[PDB]
Amino acid sequence: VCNRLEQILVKTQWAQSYGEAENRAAFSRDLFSELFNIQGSSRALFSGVGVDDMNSAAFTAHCLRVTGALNRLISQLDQQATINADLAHLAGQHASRNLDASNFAAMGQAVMSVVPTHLDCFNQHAWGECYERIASGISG
Amino acid sequence: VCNRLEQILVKTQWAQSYGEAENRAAFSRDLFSELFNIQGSSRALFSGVGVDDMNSAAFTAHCLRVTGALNRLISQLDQQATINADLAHLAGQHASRNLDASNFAAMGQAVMSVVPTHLDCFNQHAWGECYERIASGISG
Amino acid sequence: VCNRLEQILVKTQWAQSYGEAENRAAFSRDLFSELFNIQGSSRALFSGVGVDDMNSAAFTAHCLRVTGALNRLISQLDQQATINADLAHLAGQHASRNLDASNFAAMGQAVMSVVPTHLDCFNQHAWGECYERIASGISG
Amino acid sequence: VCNRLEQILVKTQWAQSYGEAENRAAFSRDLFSELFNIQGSSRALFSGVGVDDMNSAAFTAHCLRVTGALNRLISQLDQQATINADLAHLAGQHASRNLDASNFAAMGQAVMSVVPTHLDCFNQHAWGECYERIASGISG
Amino acid sequence: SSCCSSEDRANVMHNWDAAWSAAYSDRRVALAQAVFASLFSRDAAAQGLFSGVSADNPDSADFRAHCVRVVNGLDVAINMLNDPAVLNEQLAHLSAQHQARAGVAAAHFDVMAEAFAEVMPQVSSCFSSDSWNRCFARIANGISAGL
Amino acid sequence: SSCCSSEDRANVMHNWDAAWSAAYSDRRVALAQAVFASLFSRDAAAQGLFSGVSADNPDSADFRAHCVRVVNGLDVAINMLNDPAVLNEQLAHLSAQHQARAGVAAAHFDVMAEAFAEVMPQVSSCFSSDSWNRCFARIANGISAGL
Amino acid sequence: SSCCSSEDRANVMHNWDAAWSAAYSDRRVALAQAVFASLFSRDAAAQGLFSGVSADNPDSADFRAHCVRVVNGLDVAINMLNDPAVLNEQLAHLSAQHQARAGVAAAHFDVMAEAFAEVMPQVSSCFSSDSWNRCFARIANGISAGL
Amino acid sequence: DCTSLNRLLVKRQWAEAYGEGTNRELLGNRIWEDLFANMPDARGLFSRVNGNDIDSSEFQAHSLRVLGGLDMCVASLDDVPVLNALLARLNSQHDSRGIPAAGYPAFVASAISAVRATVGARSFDNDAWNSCMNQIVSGISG
Amino acid sequence: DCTSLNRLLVKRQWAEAYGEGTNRELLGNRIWEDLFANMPDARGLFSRVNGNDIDSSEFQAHSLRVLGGLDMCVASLDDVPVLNALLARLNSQHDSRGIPAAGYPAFVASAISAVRATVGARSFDNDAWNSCMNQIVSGISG
Amino acid sequence: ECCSRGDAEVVISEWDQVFNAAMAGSSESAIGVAIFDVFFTSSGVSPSMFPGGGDSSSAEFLAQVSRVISGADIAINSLTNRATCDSLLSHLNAQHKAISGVTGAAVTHLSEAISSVVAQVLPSAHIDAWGYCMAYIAAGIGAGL
Amino acid sequence: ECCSRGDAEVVISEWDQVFNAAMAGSSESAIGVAIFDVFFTSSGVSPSMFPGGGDSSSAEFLAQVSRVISGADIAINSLTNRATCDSLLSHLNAQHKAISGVTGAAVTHLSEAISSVVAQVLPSAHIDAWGYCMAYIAAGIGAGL
Ligand code: HEM
Ligand code: HEM
Ligand code: HEM
Ligand code: HEM
Ligand code: HEM
Ligand code: HEM
Ligand code: HEM
Ligand code: HEM
Ligand code: HEM
Ligand code: HEM
Ligand code: HEM
Repeated sequence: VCNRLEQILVKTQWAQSYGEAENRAAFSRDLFSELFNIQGSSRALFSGVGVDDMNSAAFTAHCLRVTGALNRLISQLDQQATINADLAHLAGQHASRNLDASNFAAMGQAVMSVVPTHLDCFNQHAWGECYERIASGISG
Repeated sequence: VCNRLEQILVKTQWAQSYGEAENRAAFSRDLFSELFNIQGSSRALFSGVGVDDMNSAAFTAHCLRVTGALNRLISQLDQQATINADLAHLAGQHASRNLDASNFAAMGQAVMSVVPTHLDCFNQHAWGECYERIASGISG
Repeated sequence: VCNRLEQILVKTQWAQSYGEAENRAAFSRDLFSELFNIQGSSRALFSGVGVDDMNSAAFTAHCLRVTGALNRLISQLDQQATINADLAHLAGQHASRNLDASNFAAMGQAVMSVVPTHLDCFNQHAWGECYERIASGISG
Repeated sequence: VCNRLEQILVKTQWAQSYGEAENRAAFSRDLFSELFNIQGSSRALFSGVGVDDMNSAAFTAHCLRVTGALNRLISQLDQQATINADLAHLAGQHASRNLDASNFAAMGQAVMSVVPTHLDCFNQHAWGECYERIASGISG
Repeated sequence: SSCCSSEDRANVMHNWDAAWSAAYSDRRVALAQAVFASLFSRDAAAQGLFSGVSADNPDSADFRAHCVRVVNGLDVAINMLNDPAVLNEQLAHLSAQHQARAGVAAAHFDVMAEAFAEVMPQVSSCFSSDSWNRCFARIANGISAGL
Repeated sequence: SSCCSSEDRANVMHNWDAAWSAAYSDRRVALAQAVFASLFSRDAAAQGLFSGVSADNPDSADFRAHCVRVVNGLDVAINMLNDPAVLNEQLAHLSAQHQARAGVAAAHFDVMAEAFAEVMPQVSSCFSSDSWNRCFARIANGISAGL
Repeated sequence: SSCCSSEDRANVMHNWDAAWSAAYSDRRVALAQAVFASLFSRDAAAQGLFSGVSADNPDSADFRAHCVRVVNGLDVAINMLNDPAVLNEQLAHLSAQHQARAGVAAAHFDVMAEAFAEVMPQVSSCFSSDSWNRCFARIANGISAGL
Repeated sequence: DCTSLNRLLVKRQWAEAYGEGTNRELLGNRIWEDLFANMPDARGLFSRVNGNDIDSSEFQAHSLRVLGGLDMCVASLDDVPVLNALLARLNSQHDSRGIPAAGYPAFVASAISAVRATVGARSFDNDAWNSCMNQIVSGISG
Repeated sequence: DCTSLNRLLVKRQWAEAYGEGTNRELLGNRIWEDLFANMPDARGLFSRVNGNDIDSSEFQAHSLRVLGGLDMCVASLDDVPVLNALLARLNSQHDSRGIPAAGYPAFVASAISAVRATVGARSFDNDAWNSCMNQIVSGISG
Repeated sequence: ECCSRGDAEVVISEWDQVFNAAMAGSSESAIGVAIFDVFFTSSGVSPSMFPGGGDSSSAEFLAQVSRVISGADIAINSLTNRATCDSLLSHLNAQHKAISGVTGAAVTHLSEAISSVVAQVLPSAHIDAWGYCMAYIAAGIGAGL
Repeated sequence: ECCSRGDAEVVISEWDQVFNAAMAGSSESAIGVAIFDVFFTSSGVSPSMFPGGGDSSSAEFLAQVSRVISGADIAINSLTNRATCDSLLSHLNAQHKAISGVTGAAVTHLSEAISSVVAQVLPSAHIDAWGYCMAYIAAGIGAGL
């Protein structure tokens, strides 16, 4: 489950899918847009970050922080003790936000929804295991 | 789970992803190629259909039959009693092929791998539920 | 030999090969250039029409008169009594120019040389018979 | 008649006209198509090589053998004793095929028909003499 | 307060017609029924306003035709977004029809929005729910204006 | 047995109209006369079927108009190759007309093909006789079907 | 003696319509008045030919409408340069109308040219006065032919 | 009622439809073909200019003359003192020809149909075109 | 009067409008839709070829047959001995069908309108087309 | 050739304009059931030969209809690759040799029932190309039958 | 200039749309004979001056017609090259100085007979460009006559 081989695969495909500059901004907005279309109750959780207008800077800044947190978590996939400490940090931040396992289940299905549409090659099996790695560390 | 609304969504995205003419042939080959890369033991199950050369007509014909069976199963998603009869037919054909649930689990993860790479919009949540519909009917 | 059917064929292919405007001028110059390259003695016969410079207006005007005479002779191929009168006219003009049969043989081989290079379809059999029609009338 | 100078000229223009790969196949088919349009009786002589469908592999293979035989005969134009031996070989093969001089006359007029349409420069005088060289050696 | 922009309505119109086109079958009834199924589930009082169109039996042809008739009215207004001079007339037309129906308040169109906000992501492929909210308001405000 | 393909008929239609166009003069009579001159020369019995159109005098206007009338009938069917739903009607029309002419057998259309197979290479510029045979059969079989 | 070429008339027609278009206001009167103001200033006798259109008071609507009516007649002929088969009819029409006006000689159209030669450079943006002279002559000669 | 804003709208769309060069013959062809299709006894009024053949050069010079006069009037919609002086001259060139008074509304209908067919039907202001075209023909007829 | 120059002009513009392939059905659609719009009792004359539905394959084969005959005649305008022999055969294929004599000028008007609509109205020679089309139909009718 | 690349290309385009998974299942079955009505009439093959017995309300026959049409759909979409297409038809032929009562004439009837129905639901169809390609498809399925 | 490149370009296109060797000889002679009828009427030059005597059935006059029209055709197609065109007209002028009865006015008549006939056989003709270029052609052939 998300072994040394699969981490390389996932880190690679996340790179070209995430992109650079504003391609990260449209990517990040597509992720939460698909998150809401998969779970409508999730949209209210982001009332503090300008979810009224998903193109607003307030909400785009939140999306880039979440995808950027994903970006740094993907980077340290091959450093087990480093991502464990970072997942432990993120877990304490989400602990008071009244989230359940389906919220992280809707997020992953949004990740599986958006990421491959910017790719020619995608391995959902490796992405499923490696996401469960991150989600279980953040969910608790 | 794969309600009348989600069936429309899945039928739509399967159309532009599957394509026409030879785009179905490359699509079908990408599916089994990703099926083998996700589960190496699956490749031996297709020794009777020229899996030695995956570009051969013998193996391409098998891939188009499997994706074409998917194509006709997707078409009758909104006709519950029709796809039930067709899934029942396919189930009896695979019953003697010594397949387990992980074989259909590797197939779905290959479906989730290939399909979105030919799309701009993909909803893995609806595709997950609607595939489990088909797989459970074929697996038994 | 140059029957009603072949005359249509030759008139057609002469049209797109000859062209219009300056394409007739380059065509006409290519014809005499190939005439001289096929028979070097022929070049001296045109000392009165600026053959010193084959791009000069004096020599180009002579070439267009000769290809234009060909143009009008091709046009009346299907009017036997008309081209006979016109060939009879041209024959009297060349009678005093000290030309032999090889001069008209070199001209035809220049016609067979240039004309098809501006075509996708060429029937040298019909062109051979229909040229012998014109040459025999002009040579005498 | 087809001296050392003219052989170079003919070998050169045959090269760019004949072409490579499939351009030889369309060229070879155009030659026999024009051969039949010039002499309708010639088509029956090729009943053994799939002349029913001129795009068939059976007839295309025959056309490439005939144009390839032309290709090798053109190559040894400047080796008089070599092409004499090769023409002598080809002559014995055609001796029993009930061909007359007009069959080789229709072939040459098909050669003069097709070849220049793939050229910008063509010298029918040199091609006439150098073809008569080959035809007389094959006809006998 | 939110502006249905030129880019907004162009996105909604294409996505909407892609699912609601007449070239397809079985779609319109399944979507329009789910919209009203969500509507009554968010305000059970609203169902009583449809006793004339057999609301107590949704699978009745009398009610399914009401759902198609109502949602295809939205399709008419959606495809008018590229002609707001015509859209304003149509919205005033729908407004006066709803003003003459006892018990139809403006807060109902707030609940009708939630119904479409739930159904459309399940059925529409490239659904941008952010553009949908602003342009649905542009339309729903035109009808609800008055009641 | 041979299929007049989409590429086949597109090649024939362009080459045919290039020679048979109404914008030109003297062409149609010379071609159509040569077709029948070849036809009677391959089956001298066929000439007797045209006693009503003055077959014993080819240069008569009564016979030249027959040759134009017949070959322009082929022009009508050739330009229908891009509409075989219409071509089938036209071919059945020509078939019933020939069924009602005593002495017109199917083997005659085999000889008529040879007539066009001889005339067309002499008159058509870019004549692909291989495409002509398959699409002429597609047409001639439609008329000869029945007799 | 000078040929209004295809390039000439294409240049004049575009420049002329750019200033004389009906989409603009106040232009036509100011231009057409300046043309006649220059005309009478180069031949004071010419003014007497316009006593019927109130020539002694230029700002009168009776005279300003004459200037627009006359110059818009040139606009009609200018835009006919791409159809000289129609232009010849129009010029013969204007010629017979001027032949039936006592005191209109050919030398007047020479003076009318000078009037346009003065006004147009002041008002036209990309004015090529060389093309204007040749094509104005092409038109003015058609009207002046006869008188 | 031909308001001042109607005049700007009519002047612009007229210029766009009228156009330059041979485009004006396309607009004229639309008008006369529609007029003669509805009012066929009007074609006889143009027997002097070969009305039986509208594609003749004689009639086309007449058509462009007519469209030029209409263009002359449309351009002067915002200059009414000059507009009235123009229409008065146009009226003198039409009386004693026996033009049926019903031919003027028919011409208006065909001309509006041609401009509308040229510039596009959507948003087309029939209120502004009818009202300002009526102001033109009413000064010419009667 | 169908002069020899009219024949070259008619032959060229006919070929341009007639065209190749399915273009001929576009010209036929113009002719029949215009004929039946003016002379609606003529549609009954074609009840055998499904005249009520001109878009049917049965009627389209009839339309292209008619246009082929007209093409056959236009191509022979400069070969009058053959032209008369053609029209005589065409006349035999129309009498005893009860075709109203007024239907032939109506067909001429619709056919000229279609060619004119296809090749363009500007410069169109109605004098040459009417005179040479009349020479064709007058040999077919009566 | 019989069913050239041009023939194959246009048949695929028109067929997939009429048949795809984005359409409703009722629309898919309506075409397939109509194709079988044409086949039953032209071939005289017993509807009892099929599951559901030709009952267009039997979910078994509707599913049996889907498998037959999907087979032709796979073959049609592979017409641009005669190498792959001959392999697909060879699989169907060995599948139908094991079935009693399947003859090459009946296959030609059912293959022709596809062309006539496509031309009804799409009158702009290229019926000649539909004839040559479906004859090539039928010659494979009914080879030896 | 008189007959610019634009004038020359469109005159050539329209002329070669009406005159080329792909057309029948009867069509070619019908235009040339019609041109001579216009010339004979407008110039008053005796038809007996030409071989066949203006008899449009005399094969001599039909061939004589062909040489005159082909001369204008060579000149028209060289209008885009005033250098080459002036040389062609200079050859025709020296050819016509040797002929008695040829005047510059008659040449202008025959040159204008070409424009009027082209406009009859092609009503879309650019008659102004046809006027300027044919006047330039006539000024060469009839120079000094
Ligand atoms: C699965 C991987 C996830 C990652 C890497 C992640 C990361 C982050 C980050 C970096 C922030 C920014 C905190 C700050 O800068 O103050 C944040 C905030 C937040 N996240 Fe997540 N998160 C994840 C999952 C989720 C999910 C699934 C949900 C809800 C369904 C969620 C709900 C929130 C909320 C409500 C906030 C605060 C918004 C506010 O301030 O109003 N998180 N997250
Ligand atoms: C999940 C959806 C599936 C569909 C729609 C499907 C459909 C089909 C179809 C149509 C055939 C052709 C049978 C014939 O024409 O004779 C086939 C054959 C076969 N399938 Fe599947 N199948 C599915 C799942 C699977 C999976 C997951 C596996 C293995 C991991 C599998 C293994 C096979 C094998 C071994 C054959 C026979 C190959 C041979 O003949 O040698 N199937 N299937
Ligand atoms: C075979 C078709 C031929 C045609 C249609 C043709 C036609 C003509 C024409 C129209 C002229 C112009 C005479 C004039 O305008 O005064 C001319 C001149 C001439 N041609 Fe030909 N000719 C042909 C063959 C030949 C050949 C084969 C030769 C020589 C090998 C030749 C040698 C000449 C010469 C020497 C002149 C006069 C040049 C001078 O004035 O200095 N002709 N010909
Ligand atoms: C003029 C140069 C020619 C060359 C270089 C040439 C060369 C060849 C060659 C290489 C073959 C293949 C023999 C084999 O591989 O078994 C062949 C076969 C044949 N050639 Fe020619 N040939 C020529 C002229 C002709 C002509 C003019 C004709 C008929 C008009 C002709 C009729 C045949 C026939 C009938 C065959 C045998 C076809 C069969 O097997 O059914 N050849 N020739
Ligand atoms: C965008 C939102 C809406 C649109 C476009 C819309 C449009 C329509 C349309 C097209 C009809 C057709 C019935 C007819 O005219 O005969 C209708 C009727 C009706 N509408 Fe609406 N409507 C909307 C929202 C609502 C809401 C939120 C309510 C109440 C909660 C409502 C209550 C009704 C009722 C009671 C009827 C008549 C029922 C009957 O036919 O017996 N509408 N509306
Ligand atoms: C592609 C082949 C053919 C086509 C398109 C064709 C078409 C036509 C046409 C258009 C006519 C017009 C006469 C009319 O309808 O009034 C006609 C008449 C006729 N055809 Fe054919 N035909 C073909 C082959 C043949 C052949 C091979 C024969 C006999 C050997 C034949 C025998 C006749 C006869 C006898 C007539 C009537 C003669 C008469 O008018 O007195 N046709 N055909
Ligand atoms: C390109 C030059 C000219 C053009 C296009 C032109 C055109 C016109 C037009 C359109 C009218 C309209 C009046 C009507 O028909 O009711 C007119 C009238 C008239 N023109 Fe000209 N004109 C030109 C030059 C001249 C010149 C140079 C003179 C005299 C010096 C002149 C004298 C007149 C007179 C006296 C009238 C009638 C005045 C009246 O209406 O009472 N024109 N002309
Ligand atoms: C806005 C509407 C109209 C305008 C601007 C207009 C303008 C003109 C103009 C400028 C002329 C040229 C006079 C000349 O130079 O001889 C003319 C002529 C003529 N117009 Fe009008 N006209 C209009 C309406 C009509 C209508 C509706 C009719 C008939 C129903 C008509 C019938 C005529 C006639 C018979 C002529 C004279 C024909 C001839 O000269 O042979 N006009 N018109
Ligand atoms: C230039 C004018 C016309 C030409 C060239 C022409 C030519 C033709 C041709 C070639 C046919 C096919 C005959 C056959 O194969 O059965 C035909 C049929 C027919 N035409 Fe004409 N026609 C002309 C005018 C008209 C007009 C004006 C009418 C009626 C107002 C008319 C009525 C018919 C009818 C009733 C048929 C037979 C319909 C049937 O077969 O069921 N034709 N015509
Ligand atoms: C284009 C023509 C045809 C095609 C594409 C076709 C294809 C197929 C396919 C794909 C199946 C199902 C394979 C499976 O169960 O996995 C099938 C089954 C069947 N076919 Fe055909 N077939 C054709 C013609 C025919 C004809 C003409 C007949 C009878 C006269 C026939 C009789 C049957 C029967 C009885 C079955 C049931 C087999 C079963 O349920 O296991 N088929 N066919
Ligand atoms: C555009 C106007 C003209 C052109 C292009 C032209 C050109 C020609 C040409 C090319 C020839 C034959 C040269 C040859 O025999 O090789 C010729 C001959 C002749 N031309 Fe002209 N010409 C024109 C005007 C005229 C005029 C206006 C007349 C009399 C008034 C005239 C009288 C003759 C005569 C009598 C011949 C006979 C010479 C002979 O047969 O040898 N031509 N012309």
